[PDB]
Amino acid sequence: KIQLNPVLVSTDIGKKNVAKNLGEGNMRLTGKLVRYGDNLTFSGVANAGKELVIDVTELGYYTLELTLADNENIIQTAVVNYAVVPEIIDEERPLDMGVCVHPPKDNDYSKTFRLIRMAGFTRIRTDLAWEHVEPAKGKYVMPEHMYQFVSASEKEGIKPLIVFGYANAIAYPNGFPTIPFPTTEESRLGCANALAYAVKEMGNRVTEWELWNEPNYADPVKDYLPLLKVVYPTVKKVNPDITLISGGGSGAGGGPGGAFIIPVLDAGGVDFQDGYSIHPYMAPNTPDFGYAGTGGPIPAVNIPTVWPYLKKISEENLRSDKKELSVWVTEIGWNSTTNLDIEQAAYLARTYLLSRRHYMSPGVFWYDFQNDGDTPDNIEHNFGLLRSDFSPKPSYQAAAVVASLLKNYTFQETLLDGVNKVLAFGQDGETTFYTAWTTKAEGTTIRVKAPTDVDKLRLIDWQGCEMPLTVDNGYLVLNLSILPQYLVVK
Repeated sequence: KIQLNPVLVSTDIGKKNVAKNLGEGNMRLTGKLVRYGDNLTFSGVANAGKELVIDVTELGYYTLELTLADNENIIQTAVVNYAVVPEIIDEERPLDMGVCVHPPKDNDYSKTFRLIRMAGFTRIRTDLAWEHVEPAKGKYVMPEHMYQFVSASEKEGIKPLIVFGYANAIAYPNGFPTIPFPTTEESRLGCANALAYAVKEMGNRVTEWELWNEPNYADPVKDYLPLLKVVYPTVKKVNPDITLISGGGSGAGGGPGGAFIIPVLDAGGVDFQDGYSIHPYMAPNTPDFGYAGTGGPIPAVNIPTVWPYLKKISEENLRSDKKELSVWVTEIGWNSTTNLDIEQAAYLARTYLLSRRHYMSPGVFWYDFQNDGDTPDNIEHNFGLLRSDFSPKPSYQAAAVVASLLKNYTFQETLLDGVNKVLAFGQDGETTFYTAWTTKAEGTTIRVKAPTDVDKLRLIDWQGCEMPLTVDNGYLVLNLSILPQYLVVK
């Protein structure tokens, strides 16, 4: 047998314990780590019973080719991926990077959250069923998976966000006459007190609570706002410090044109939330240009249009106490069924780079962390950063690298816009890095005038791999791809 390391991700360069030889006698286990793009290869050998360790001198997303053999008789082979990612300091992780996390299949929360940590995320989103919290009318319980999620988040320094909902027909069988959403006075009260119990129990271990996941069936004004008017005061009395989040990514296209919030504001409902959420899926299109929507306040549904548009709405339609409603991007993602793996990676990095550029949301949550299954032509089984066997996809590498560069730097300047992008980010007025990419699939070359001195610049690609600079008479010659590259200062 060939025993793979359960963790196929490792921070920094160095010795990587990828696998173990479980053979006998003269069976040698050879391993090759081959980097994406340029095929930088690292080799190692392990005899029967020994650990296979390979010296990795550069960062990258690697293909791991394993071969067990006696002399010239190939007994067993294996192929997986291995992500050698940059190490990120705890306090320097992006506070706006989140990821949607379903329960692990192997029930190993520490392993999954170690993998979430090395991707650079500081937030996670997961479900909580009303059904599971209130199994009978008026009687409450906190499910085991909730304690597992929250404690595992605290060990890795992650703020969990919890989406509460789905219909509890067992407790309140008369509560859902028209739709799977509480429309009776009794069931609204039951929902409010059920969430209020959950908020009390967790306290400030969970400061972000999202009311219902994608209530498209529920009308904003006639169905949702009545429920919200009971839930908001019931929950905030129990814990004033939380952010109660409405919408649940409901409305046309998941709400990027304001399909949930605008009806609620026009009906005088602004005070009954601390914020709302959107699910602005643009797949399979780029986050740069997105798609032409039917909801007509905005030219196209993309990050550069949607982010400033919803910022304006929140700025111009304040609460009674003049607090601004926060906008939470509780799901956004692309899948490997309708995009290439490398497109998914490129669009992940571009989402967070463009999100920070037009900074407005305190939490942009990638859907989702792990592939929900193995079926290639099922889109819902291919949104992951990891595969079902915990093997990292290229999007994992892109997340770790983009997290390590972004940190909590604020947007400085647009050097170039349109088909090609060159953007500057930084700290307290000084630029710390530049990012550059092209929307053109085939790639392009551009010449950017050296904004800092050449000896004060390092060029990093999407992967963490360092490249030399090409200087043509005071201009940096950049070979742009869909995958962003980065020019770091000092």
